[PDB]
Amino acid sequence: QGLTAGLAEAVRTSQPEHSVDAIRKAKKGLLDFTAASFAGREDKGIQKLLRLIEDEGGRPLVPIIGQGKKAAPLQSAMLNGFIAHALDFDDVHSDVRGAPSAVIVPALIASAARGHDERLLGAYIVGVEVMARLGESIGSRHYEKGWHNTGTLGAIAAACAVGYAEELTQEELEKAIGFAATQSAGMRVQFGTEMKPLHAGLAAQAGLLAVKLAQSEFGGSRTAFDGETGFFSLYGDVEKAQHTLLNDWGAPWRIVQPGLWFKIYPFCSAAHHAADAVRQLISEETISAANTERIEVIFPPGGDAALTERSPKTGEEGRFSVEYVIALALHGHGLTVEHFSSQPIPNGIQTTIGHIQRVYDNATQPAPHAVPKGRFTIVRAYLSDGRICEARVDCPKGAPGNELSEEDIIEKLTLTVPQEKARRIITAVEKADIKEFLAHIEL
Amino acid sequence: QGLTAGLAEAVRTSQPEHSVDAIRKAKKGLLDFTAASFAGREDKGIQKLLRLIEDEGGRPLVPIIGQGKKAAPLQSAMLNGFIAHALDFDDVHSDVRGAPSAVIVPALIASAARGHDERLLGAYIVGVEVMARLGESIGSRHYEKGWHNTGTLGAIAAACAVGYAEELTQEELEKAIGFAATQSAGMRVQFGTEMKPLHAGLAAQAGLLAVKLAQSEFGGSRTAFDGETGFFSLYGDVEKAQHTLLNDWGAPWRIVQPGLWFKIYPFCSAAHHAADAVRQLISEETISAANTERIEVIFPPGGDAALTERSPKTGEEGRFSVEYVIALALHGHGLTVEHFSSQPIPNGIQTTIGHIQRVYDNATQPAPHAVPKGRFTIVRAYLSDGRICEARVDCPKGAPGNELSEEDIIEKLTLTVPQEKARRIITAVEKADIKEFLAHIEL
Repeated sequence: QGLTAGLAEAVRTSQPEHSVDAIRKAKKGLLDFTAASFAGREDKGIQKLLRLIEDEGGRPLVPIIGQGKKAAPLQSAMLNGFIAHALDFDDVHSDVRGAPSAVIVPALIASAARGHDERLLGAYIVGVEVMARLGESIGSRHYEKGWHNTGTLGAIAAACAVGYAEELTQEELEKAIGFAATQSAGMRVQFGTEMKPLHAGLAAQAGLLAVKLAQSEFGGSRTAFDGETGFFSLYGDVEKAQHTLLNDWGAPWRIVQPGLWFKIYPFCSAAHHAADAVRQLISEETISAANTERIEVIFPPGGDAALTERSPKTGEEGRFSVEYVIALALHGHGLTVEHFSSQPIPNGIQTTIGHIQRVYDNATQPAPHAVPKGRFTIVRAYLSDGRICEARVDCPKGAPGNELSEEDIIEKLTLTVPQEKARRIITAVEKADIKEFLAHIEL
Repeated sequence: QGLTAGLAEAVRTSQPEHSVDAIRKAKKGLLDFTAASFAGREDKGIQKLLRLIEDEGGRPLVPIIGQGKKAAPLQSAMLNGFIAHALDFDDVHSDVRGAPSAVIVPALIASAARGHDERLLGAYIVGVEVMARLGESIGSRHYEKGWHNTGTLGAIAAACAVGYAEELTQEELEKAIGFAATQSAGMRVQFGTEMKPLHAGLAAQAGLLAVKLAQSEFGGSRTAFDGETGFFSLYGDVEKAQHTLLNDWGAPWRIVQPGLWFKIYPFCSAAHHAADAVRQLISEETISAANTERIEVIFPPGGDAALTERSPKTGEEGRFSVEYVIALALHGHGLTVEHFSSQPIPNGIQTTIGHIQRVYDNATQPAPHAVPKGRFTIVRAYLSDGRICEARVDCPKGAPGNELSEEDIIEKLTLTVPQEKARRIITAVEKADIKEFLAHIEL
């Protein structure tokens, strides 16, 4: 049995419902995805895309999250993927190195709006399983050469999730895997632009199209993962994939271990340790931009690799700047969506940014529960008369092992909607009333 | 100036309408594209795709070629690309190593149906220019590794063609090139299945979407070709592209030199030399399956690399079998569409296929006008009493240097429609009346 047949069989025969922890995590994931999508409802990229699909037309079958209208299934996957990822507020996963729920859930919403809604939660677990294993199996050179995992691995994962939901046969799933793989694309050159979140929607759409082609009895390869010209030889490390892709499937489910991380801050996950730490310092020591001479932010080597902006000019660039995150808090502002938009960063905050330096500590031992593994951040403030104070975070709030409370979840949802609406959404998800959930997310 | 800006400026400032030869060739390409699309109008894959887009819905704005209906622009590009390529009867180009008009013309038909129809012919010339230069520039490893040029280079070529048609600015076109590159995909593992022709439509669709994103002021990289993680570093040979992509732009246009090849046979171009040669022997020497003991087919080394089926079982597999092509003619059958379908090959022809062998001649010098350069085929037939006869072809009928006559083009067009219908289409194209052309090709 080759890799294509092996993944199709693993997907097809999955029993995610037997895992209480995975079902619980999928319910929390739907809620975080919803809260992230709602929080971006005013993004001006959304209306650009709405005007595009309204010019094309389509049957109003699937809700466009937070936008108060419906569109065709394939269109909704593209729109809802963009909406969920537009703010960098959506979830992350250490194996995926991408935007798992922003790809998978839009595909499943389109599927569930047309039936099989009772299989949505299991399909979500299975979709996360696939995308985590693809991220592990493709090899580190994939991302390093310039491919964007969210796009290149998201289409296959979305196709597998929808393929589970709609109970595709072994043959149909093998073909859909190949229909997704033959569309897989996405370049990291698009980072810093709204094309980066659109990759999530284009992957969801390609994966849904892959399933619809298989259900149409469209012809296709059943072995697209296999051979010298198969997906892993072409895009990654086929020898790694042969050892990792299927090993120990669903035991444990990757949505639980290492687990999805649900963000409390709308910016790069790698800055969340510093954000927690500086808020701790501000609370316990009453430091501020006025009484702080400078800041040192201490990472293990490579811990800040994703934080590519040392001198951001806009809140959007500041999503990837530990300097901006810390200065914003020091100037008394909340670490909230309104401060990470394309608007320019004020001069007062840029001045403070100039007093924040990063340093690297290869001796300090990361905590056994650190997330991601090996990660920490120490924030050290220098005060008047030579005083210093320090705070350290190893497992940020929202990461596995320091998970969001129900109150955190509803607070993320009520950024946009009233408390009673958020309560009704959570109740629908808790009871796995997917039809009611779909009706709620439209506004 | 980087490669992205260089290509965008070359495309944007092109003046193809000043080349009488390129315009004449573009008109002939439209007619061959139409003839190939019409010849495939009964293909069952078309009905699978029609049901798919009918379930999605969309505004009926653009004709589905030969299908008597209209669909939304992005849907029409997907459908019309599949239709044009479904029979392997559509054109080829030595630089592209792919299906140039099956990608470019559907994108332009969707554009022209919504305006700027008066720029379609120049845009077609420009799109062929890009796809040819992409195929020359990407390097030979691209195809060898398993990528399908039609899909991976077609999206960018379609974006540039439509970007020319719709008069995008420098910045809009730089972004559209990147929007297409970040969607570029397509795997040769799909060869032998109807997913292979769908690559042409998905590439056309991706290039049209790229232009519509740019026109919507969607944000994106303006440098997707450039640098260590740019398109050529990621998928090919950036050092080669730096030397070849923009050299001698439009002088002469690639659509003329080396030029598009319009097929007289509905199967792989690499078997056309043998098809011409065996028809010469049947005509001049009256050889037949009955009076030939066996056949030797002589290629230069590598000349038959695309003809991967030595023992085909269906007419579809026989499109890539020099043995079937020769055996079919020897049995007195026309080298026509009806003999290259998925229906099984009769036992009598399979027996003749077993008496046809390929041999390789590294010494014979290909003719200077051979198409592709360096290619020939000799067919040698063995008759009773030790007699032999031989015929050699280097430049098959329909290739540049051995071009189709006016009667040939009419004949290909009337496979499916009356003489009057084909004449109305030819007159519309000769007058560059694209609106009238679009009206006539819907049926």
